[PDB]
Amino acid sequence: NPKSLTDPKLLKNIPMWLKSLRLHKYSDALSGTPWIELIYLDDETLEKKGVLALGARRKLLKAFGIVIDYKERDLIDRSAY
RNA sequence: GGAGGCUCUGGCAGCUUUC
Repeated sequence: NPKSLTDPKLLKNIPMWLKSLRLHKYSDALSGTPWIELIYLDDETLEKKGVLALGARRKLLKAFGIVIDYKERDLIDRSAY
């Protein structure tokens, strides 16, 4: 879902970004922190913070991996930051 | 086959009571 996941407006709004994934369940906890630093969180940190669901950690890990890949590629519009 | 329930493994998932 790179069309909406890579969208800078969605990335700028962590809540909407989570709503796009459909895991808003963690949006109440993950929100409040930018995806730029959030992508730097490890699975153990995410587990310690919350989102115990391993599946959610796996999907979120893959999504964050793709986001990190896009961030490394730099194909994201500077509008994101 | 129909229906209800529970675990997250995050879905046309598994287990299970029942007709």
